[PDB]
Amino acid sequence: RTGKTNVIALVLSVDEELMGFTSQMVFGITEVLATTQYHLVVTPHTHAKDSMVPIRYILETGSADGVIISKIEPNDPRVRFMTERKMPFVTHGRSDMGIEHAYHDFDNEAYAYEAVERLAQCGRKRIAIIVPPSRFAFHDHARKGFTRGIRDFGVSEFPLDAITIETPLDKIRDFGKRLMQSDDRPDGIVSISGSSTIALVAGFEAAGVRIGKDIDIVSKQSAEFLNWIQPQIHTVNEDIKLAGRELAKALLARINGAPPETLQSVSRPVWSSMAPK
Amino acid sequence: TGKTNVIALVLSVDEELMGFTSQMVFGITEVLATTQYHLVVTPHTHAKDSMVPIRYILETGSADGVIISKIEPNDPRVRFMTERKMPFVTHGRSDMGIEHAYHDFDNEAYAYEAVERLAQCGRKRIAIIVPPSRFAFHDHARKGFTRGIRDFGVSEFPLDAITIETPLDKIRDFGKRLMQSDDRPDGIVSISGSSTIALVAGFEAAGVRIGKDIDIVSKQSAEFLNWIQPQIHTVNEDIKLAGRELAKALLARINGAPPETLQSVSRPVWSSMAPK
Repeated sequence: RTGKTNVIALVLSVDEELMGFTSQMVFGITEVLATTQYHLVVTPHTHAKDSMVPIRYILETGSADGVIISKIEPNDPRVRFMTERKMPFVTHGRSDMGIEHAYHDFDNEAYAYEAVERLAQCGRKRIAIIVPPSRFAFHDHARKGFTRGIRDFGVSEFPLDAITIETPLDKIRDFGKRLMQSDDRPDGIVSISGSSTIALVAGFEAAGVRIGKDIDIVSKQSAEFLNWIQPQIHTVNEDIKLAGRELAKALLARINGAPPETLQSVSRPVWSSMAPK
Repeated sequence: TGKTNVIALVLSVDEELMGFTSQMVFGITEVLATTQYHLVVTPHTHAKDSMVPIRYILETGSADGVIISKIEPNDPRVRFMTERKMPFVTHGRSDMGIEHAYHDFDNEAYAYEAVERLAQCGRKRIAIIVPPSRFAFHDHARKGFTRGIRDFGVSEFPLDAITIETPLDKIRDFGKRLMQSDDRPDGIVSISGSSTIALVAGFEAAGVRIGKDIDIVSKQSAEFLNWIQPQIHTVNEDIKLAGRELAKALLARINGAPPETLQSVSRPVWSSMAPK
């Protein structure tokens, strides 16, 4: 098929986090598409090994006019493939491979940097971070921002490797409890996932630790939920709704031939108003 | 007409915070993955444009089958699509003499078993937070709760000020003022994981300790409530399974299977993270 399909393909890994609020992203897209003739098709894949499968399928069948992808690697084969094959696309996240494409992303570097600052201002001295799998680009951003922050704000890092934000929550909780039972424990935590934080706090409290007294937490969240039962968590909002709208706008313009360099945006960390000041 | 190989999932943008909607979506697509059908997600904003996507799909013939939710007992969409011979499945159940494919959660049994659990906890004055009265699962929950109050020898603490669709900040505000009264319930049945979160916030802001001064039973569409609040009595509604069942039924319906054979109701299961 080669004709105008009026289809936007949203490609999503089924492997998502608990508190991803994915549908808010979806509705951001469709809200924008509603003033157009485009339909949103949701196209899943299960894991890393079949990441390229839906991309190849879309281009083999020509079933979409544009593609939305996420979980971007710095050298992402999907970006490369769709660029070569002239398929309009937008990424939720950013690549680093010499390819100018439409994108929208959250500034995880600035978040991690400002997270350390916030913890330092709380008087905390030994800071740990829970990062994504190292293969995704926003791991590096977070890691980069965190590392700068440790140095710029005169504190030290409490080393941590046992878990990532994709570690199952039950095992995150188990880890968080054992951590606070040790004599060598951090007094500050930076989390790159609202889901992981939930599990961590659970493990912490199970160890007797009081959030905001014995340890402080800074966490991202893709919707406002962390402060309801845990008001002492320092929360940063990532606007997943806005992301969806921006992804749709950029892709529509790209389909209509706008230059990729003009279709790029990065949203900054904002402290949740329910977060302690 | 023609075969579109499209399934249209029609969703109200107006969803709850902890709906975990995408888990439902992935349930659908997991089933469709062994078929040639594509899933189109078709939103509408509110009640006033509920029929809009339904009419548009049938006007354009843009789908082979439709999935809808937020079912009323006398639902105009079910009526419309039945007459117009559009294959469809509901997430929820109608009550208008129309046999159609459906999958639903047994909200009546949940509310009933919720009251029982609270009574066994020694609680004597029980309040419930229900959805807007226009949706069918309101009536189910209301029915189960009412039977439960009578069968398990307790009384209802009246509540009308809020629903599960009331904004969370105002639920919190309400929950705080409630536990600050002198007339307060000692048990709560919630039909929404989202509302529970807000409620507990308001309760704790009033000094009340969950599990001592009051017990809560809540639905949740994913396992999340017990992580920071282990004392909430939690019932899992499997939204993932729901998605799979909706897709299976619709595929069979499209291929001409009788509606009466394409109906299922999932029962309440107590979350294993819930207190025993």
